[PDB]
Amino acid sequence: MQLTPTFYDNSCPNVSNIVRDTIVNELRSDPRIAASILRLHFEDCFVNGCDASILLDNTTSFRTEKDAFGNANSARGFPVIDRMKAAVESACPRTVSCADLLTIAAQQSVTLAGGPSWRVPLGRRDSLQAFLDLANANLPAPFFTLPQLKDSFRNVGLNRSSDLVALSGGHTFGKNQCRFIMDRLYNFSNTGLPDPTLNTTYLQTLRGLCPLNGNLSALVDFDLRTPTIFDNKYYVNLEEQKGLIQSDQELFSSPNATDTIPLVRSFANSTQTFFNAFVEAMDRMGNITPLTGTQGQIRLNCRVVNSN
Ligand code: HEM
Ligand SMILES: O=C(NO)c1ccccc1
Ligand SMILES: [Ca+2]
Ligand SMILES: [Ca+2]
Repeated sequence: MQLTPTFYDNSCPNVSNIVRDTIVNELRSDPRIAASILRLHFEDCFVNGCDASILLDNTTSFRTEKDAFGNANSARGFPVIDRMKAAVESACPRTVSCADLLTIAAQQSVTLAGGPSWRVPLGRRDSLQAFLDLANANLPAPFFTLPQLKDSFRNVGLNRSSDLVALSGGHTFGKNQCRFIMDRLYNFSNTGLPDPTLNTTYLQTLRGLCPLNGNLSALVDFDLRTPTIFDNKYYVNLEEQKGLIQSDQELFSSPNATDTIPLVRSFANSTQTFFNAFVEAMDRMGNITPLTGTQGQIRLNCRVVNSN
């Protein structure tokens, strides 16, 4: 069955607004919630498709993807998802899936943060289990080379250059832990020297935030220009060698960036072009092997599988 943005138009016409209201309220106390939620959707989609598998807690028949490298002590916003689900279950009992709810949340988070607005295709259902081993192998790492980032995306069906470059724009807001850039700052690639593609003046600033013996969990803004605004500032930074993580700067400085550089240049000088590409990439990502029809279920509680 094909996903459609009109899926809940009759069964729960107000799910969108309920989701938005929840985020709007949380934003007051947590300015970063919008970035965390968009990332939860991405982490979900890349492991067995967008089926809300990342939301499941540990059970005795399978381990949680929340423990996966990249997710453990990194992913967040779960109790917020719990709140959205409860509000929606009240208005529309057993109607909206966690997988679809997380998809709308990601979209509203982008819009609320100043990004484009669009109706995401819906109709996805929830998985009956989590896949930790798959997560540990399918999620791209910050130390990946351009070709490795490409293999990683092609692996789940996103075999276009615009997919990698456009979705990477998700790093236009949010934070990153010092621990993930330490090598770029003090000993890159076992050379005892910092990454040569890192702006030297910016390297000073970064070394100040992430001292060699400091707190590895200290957070740093992904986008030094507009840290919380969803815009194309992320691509401008790359052009100045100010991409925060290796996988970031590689889109512009890697010797394999022949096909990505033109897209960086383009997105950096046109918000409309970037937003179009982002919406198109997002919908494509939201379409990775989804459960539909009778497959999977509609979780009452996103943290656990329905007993029946
Ligand atoms: C190209 C491969 C990618 C790599 C290697 C990667 C790596 C990372 C890393 C290292 C962090 C920080 C983790 C932490 O400090 O706890 C992170 C955070 C984040 N990523 Fe990515 N990422 C990738 C793709 C994406 C995509 C496609 C999106 C989705 C649009 C995305 C959205 C985000 C957001 C918004 C955050 C910050 C979340 C928060 O502040 O809570 N990432 N990513
Ligand atoms: O966000 C990640 N993958 O999408 C990630 C983050 C840190 C380490 C490994 C992977
Ligand atoms: Ca999943
Ligand atoms: Ca920004």
